[PDB]
Amino acid sequence: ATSAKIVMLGESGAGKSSIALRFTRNEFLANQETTIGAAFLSKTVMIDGRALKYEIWDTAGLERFRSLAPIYYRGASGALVVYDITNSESLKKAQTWIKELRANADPSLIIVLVGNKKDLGSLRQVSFEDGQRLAAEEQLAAFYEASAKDNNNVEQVFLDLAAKL
Ligand SMILES: Nc1nc2c(ncn2[C@@H]2O[C@H](COP(=O)(O)OP(=O)(O)O)[C@@H](O)[C@H]2O)c(=O)[nH]1
Ligand SMILES: [Mg+2]
Repeated sequence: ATSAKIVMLGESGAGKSSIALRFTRNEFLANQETTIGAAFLSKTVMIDGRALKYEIWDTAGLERFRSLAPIYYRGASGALVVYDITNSESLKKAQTWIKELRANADPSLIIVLVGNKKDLGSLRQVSFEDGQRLAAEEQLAAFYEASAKDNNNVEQVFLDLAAKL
């Protein structure tokens, strides 16, 4: 297996931990304390060419302080910037995380935007096009809407990354 460090980013409550845990363990946990999610998760996948070990880094709740350590970002091949489609403020802050990620990691980083909790259709505050516009303005690698809870569109986010690595 060749390894790629992939970092989760985005506002508290967006679903970072739940996306990482859905992809790696095919589980979903409700109302978990922000500081208790595993900081480091992994899954090895057979892509075209090769076995790829995703080394997924999660925040351990430290984004509550609105900053993350240089070290978190350093050596990432990829980044998932997660917002909550039910929370317009979370999409505004996604753009802040994209600028921090660009300040701290390689210019070659693959950056993906993910609008999570699409299962909460009644509470939606931002449109698909809101997220697509941000991905266009910031020239990101990809944009998806997903549900960590229903396991809708999570696997695809990570497999599409492989390609670009
Ligand atoms: N309905 C729904 N709730 C979600 C989804 N993903 C996460 N959640 C919930 O949203 C809250 C925050 O999730 P968490 O993964 O801890 O977010 P983080 O702070 O970004 O790591 C938790 O209560 C989760 O159970 C989802 O896709 N849909
Ligand atoms: Mg978390």
